[PDB]
Amino acid sequence: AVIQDNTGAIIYNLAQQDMTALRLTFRVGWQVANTLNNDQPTEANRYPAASLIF
Amino acid sequence: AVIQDNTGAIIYNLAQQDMTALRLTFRVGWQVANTLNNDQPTEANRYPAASLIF
Repeated sequence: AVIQDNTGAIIYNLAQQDMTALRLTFRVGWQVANTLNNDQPTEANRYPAASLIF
Repeated sequence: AVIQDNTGAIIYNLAQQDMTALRLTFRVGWQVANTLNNDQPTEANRYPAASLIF
């Protein structure tokens, strides 16, 4: 492999420079389901949680 | 792999150009380890070899 920085210039070449590297990956996502309700129907004013702040 | 000129230009691409390469490596080092013999103790004046020059 070869590694590049954001300019597209090469910055390491694992084969020509006698280096090894490890690659990791993971796929996820999340959602909250704050459905319409008889208590507080105006959705902008509901949340299923609260916080303590200073 | 890819092979680079030291300026950062790609010279060869092994996969795209249907080429194979072989890499040889070796790791080594050496030391003279001259001993304190009973004669000529002054280390700066002592060496276990001599040369002919012109």
